[PDB]
Amino acid sequence: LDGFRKWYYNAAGFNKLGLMRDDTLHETEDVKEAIRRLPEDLYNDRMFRIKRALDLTMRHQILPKDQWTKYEEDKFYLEPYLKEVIRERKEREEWAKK
Amino acid sequence: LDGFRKWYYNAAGFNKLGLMRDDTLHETEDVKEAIRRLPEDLYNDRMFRIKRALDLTMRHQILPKDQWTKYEEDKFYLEPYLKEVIRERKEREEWAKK
Amino acid sequence: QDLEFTKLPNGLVIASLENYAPLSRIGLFVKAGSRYEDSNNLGTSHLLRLASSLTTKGASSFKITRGIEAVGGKLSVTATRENMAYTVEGIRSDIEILMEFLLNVTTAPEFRRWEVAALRSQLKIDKAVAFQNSQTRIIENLHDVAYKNALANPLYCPDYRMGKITSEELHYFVQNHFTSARMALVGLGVSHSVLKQVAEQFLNMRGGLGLAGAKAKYRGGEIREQNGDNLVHAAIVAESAAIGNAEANAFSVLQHLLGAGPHIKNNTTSLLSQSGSHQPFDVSAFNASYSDSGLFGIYTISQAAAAGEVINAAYNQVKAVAQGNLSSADVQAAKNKLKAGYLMSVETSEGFLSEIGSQALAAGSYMPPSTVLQQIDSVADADVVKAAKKFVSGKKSMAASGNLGHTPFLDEL
Amino acid sequence: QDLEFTKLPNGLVIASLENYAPLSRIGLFVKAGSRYEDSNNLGTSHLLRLASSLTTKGASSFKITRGIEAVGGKLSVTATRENMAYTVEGIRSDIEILMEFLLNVTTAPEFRRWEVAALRSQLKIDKAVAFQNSQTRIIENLHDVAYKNALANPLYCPDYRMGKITSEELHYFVQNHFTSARMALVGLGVSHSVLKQVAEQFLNMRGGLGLAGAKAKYRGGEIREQNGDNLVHAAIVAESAAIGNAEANAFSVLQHLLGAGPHIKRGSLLSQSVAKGSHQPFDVSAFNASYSDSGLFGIYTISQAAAAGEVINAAYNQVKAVAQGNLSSADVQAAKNKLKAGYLMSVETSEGFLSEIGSQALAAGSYMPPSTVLQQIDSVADADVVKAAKKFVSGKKSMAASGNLGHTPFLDEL
Amino acid sequence: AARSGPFAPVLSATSRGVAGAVPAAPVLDVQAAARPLVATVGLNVPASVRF
Repeated sequence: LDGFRKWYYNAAGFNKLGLMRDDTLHETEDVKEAIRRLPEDLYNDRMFRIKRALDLTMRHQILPKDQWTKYEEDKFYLEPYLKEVIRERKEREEWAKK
Repeated sequence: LDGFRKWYYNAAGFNKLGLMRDDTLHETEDVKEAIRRLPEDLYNDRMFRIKRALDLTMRHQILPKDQWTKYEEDKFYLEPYLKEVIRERKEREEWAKK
Repeated sequence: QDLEFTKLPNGLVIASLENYAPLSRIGLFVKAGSRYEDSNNLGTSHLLRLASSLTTKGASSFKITRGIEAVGGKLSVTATRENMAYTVEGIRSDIEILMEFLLNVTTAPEFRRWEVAALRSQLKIDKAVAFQNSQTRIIENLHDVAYKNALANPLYCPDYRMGKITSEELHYFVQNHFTSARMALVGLGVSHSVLKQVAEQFLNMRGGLGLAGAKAKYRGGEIREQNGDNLVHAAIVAESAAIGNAEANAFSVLQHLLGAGPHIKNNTTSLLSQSGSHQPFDVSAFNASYSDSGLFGIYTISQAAAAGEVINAAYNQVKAVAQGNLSSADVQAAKNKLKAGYLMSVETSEGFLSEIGSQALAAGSYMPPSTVLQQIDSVADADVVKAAKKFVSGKKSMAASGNLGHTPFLDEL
Repeated sequence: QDLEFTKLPNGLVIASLENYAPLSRIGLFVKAGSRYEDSNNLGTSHLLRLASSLTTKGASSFKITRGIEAVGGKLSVTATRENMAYTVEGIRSDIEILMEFLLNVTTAPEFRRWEVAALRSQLKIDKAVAFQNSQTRIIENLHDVAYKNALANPLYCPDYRMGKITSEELHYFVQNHFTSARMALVGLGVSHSVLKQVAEQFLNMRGGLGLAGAKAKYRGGEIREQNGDNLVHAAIVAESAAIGNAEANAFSVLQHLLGAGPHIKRGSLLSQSVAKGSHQPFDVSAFNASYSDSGLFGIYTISQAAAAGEVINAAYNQVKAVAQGNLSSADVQAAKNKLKAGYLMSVETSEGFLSEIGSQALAAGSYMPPSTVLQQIDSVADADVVKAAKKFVSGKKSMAASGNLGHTPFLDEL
Repeated sequence: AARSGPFAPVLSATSRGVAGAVPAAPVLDVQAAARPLVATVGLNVPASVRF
């Protein structure tokens, strides 16, 4: 399962643009709240990575293979911050339900 | 000529609706400038006068005769200022031709 | 019955009174005022005071707000330069979760950075609302010119420090001043046992004595700020006794002799107020005593023009009291005014809870209202005179604001 | 052509020098600084300084601005706490209309209310630009804590007074301080005669002595501004000599002995006394500001907040050594050479020469040839310097501090 | 002048008149005296000044 997940990570292809996994999340309301709660350095790296991926998609290029994002290396930075947004979101929802 | 004037005055009617000559000057660029320069009191007064007129027109009604303006009472509040706006305006213009 | 005060072995004071009130109040008192900051973390206590509804380790923000409003209870934070007090009140059937919320807020905050970044604008708004009146600004200026290090720190955050207070400063302040030896948990309308039992779930984390605060040093100085207000709010104070010293009382009797604000909704209500008078002006005596130092002086509001001699007249009246020119009936009336003010201050429930709280942190003991009455009586005429001479001689500190073209200086005063 | 200083009967002090220069310069000097206001019209001189391009009785704002820029000339206003100076400069063939514009601005303003209402936002912008650096705020704070009434008034308008300064206050200030007995018209590159003709068509109508200002009173004190800057700025001064005494020359020799700016790029008894104990970056100098009734002399320090204390102490200790006679005659001779070279390089430029003549005019009504001064500075002698020092080390001090002041000492500790 | 040394532009101000930039240099719903300040704030109750 670990090797097949690495193969699927190579087949997804966002590592060839230098992106992380959390860069590829669709910005819903909860995702934008989690992005707003990021520290300044992580937010700046995320915006630069997104801008570089957009430039590479503009020129129809990819990064060199040494510059790709290694599956093992990818960091799920937004995840911790996101869970909270969802948790808080649900708590609020439940309160209203009841 | 006063007879003529006073007569025309009553004929114009701006008096009936409690409005001095100045109150009835179209707001061209220059007039607008002078209006701004107006000391606040005259401005606020001007406004009530105009607002009042509007209300009366709404009801297709005129003020009680007594309240009507008087050819003599009518003061030109903006005239002194307007001239300046025009003077300054012209000066800038001639200088343009220089 | 009466209050009960067990001192726990980690230093926490527990005080309880069960009077079977329908609404019961529970407060927690910490020696963590603005005097414990230095020049590197100014305004941290203001953000800590405004950060009482932030997601705590135990409870998320939503709950800490929706749960207090669900039972209709109230959570408030009152802060002096020495002490902070977090108070909750509500129906007896909901004070268990009210103590859960309050003790979570006191003991286990999280101080998330996005929450404090949202709170700094509220800090600016709260400071503007607080400085909408001239007294607050002139008392903050008076403390800033009167003291050097400790009590000179403002209750409200400075303008440059907004945007600069971090989560680490709040965490450091809480970890260095919210320890069990500086805390008293006081409950009116609750059983002592539960307070003891709610003192174990929390208030057990930090058992230290906290990072003690520097000794406050007097500096003197007069600051005048032209602000335009037709009224020259001027406060002239000097160093006075600490809370504990016997001299303290003497200074309280001295302000009630000189005038402590009007008692009617406005004349001949003060030696000061009496001292000629043909204009609209307010004159009172100011006294603020903290556990190491005190400020006593005069406070004047007047028309800018007369601002001078009115201040002089008020000053001259105190000099008369410094020369022994007083009557025993006046001192007896001052004592009656002071003791009636104390009894009406403790007649309300939140004032009673604050008093017990303060006494706890200050002396660890409860002083029955009765005891005080006889101690105030202890103050005698000469004692009052003495405190006066202290003010009349000690270096003065002057905070002035308004159109100060005719406001005198300290070397002229 | 030595300045033909001449005092017209009214009081105007006309002075001129036909240097046959390509670009001339004509200035007019009025004793109407910020010291002549009181608590009711604070900041009026700032709006008067910024209101030089307003509509006058004789030329509109458009005509003044487009006519000065049409010939490429320059109109500027420089203001101290005592004096205001309106200066125009341009080609000799256009200085007739330049004097028309300048004398209209000085003598016959209109001060229309919509123009000053538009100018108050520029007043706020100018104050923010001026207080962008720490030295300006700390000197304004130092004057405010040092004096009681006259010289304590700020050069820049207070925040509450913006939106409150009216046309009537400007008219009252002009009518009470812009009179002929307080004015000198100084022209480099012009004939003296023309100055006089323009001095009769203008500058002769307002001829009272005007409104006399109050005597400045010293108070002492210390005002501190905790604002979290990287560097602590601190000025500690005391009362000193006024304009018109030899003790002012002694105090000028004393600041050039203690240190009055680097002669070399990137780099003084003070500087030596600080640098022998502190390896942090610093900047210690001597401050002297003397006005016609009173003067301030002291030390100015910029340092890291942490060392701010002992550095200040070290600087103070150095002055105490000078108060104990611990000085050498070669050091005083070098200080005199530095002071006289600074004076000659200050008057070597045309606008500095015009300002100097102007100041001398208003101050003493006479022109003092650069040479004369040189021998008077020489008059100052070693003991004299020591004397001024003891005045500083004894007189009550006034302290303005700003920065992270957790380790900045107080006056009773200093 | 002579006195200016290196503090001239500080004791003097010069408007340009005619010949870093300014860095972009609220309203809240609106006596007695001398009772030491004790600011209070609450979760529900609005904050207040006890001057």
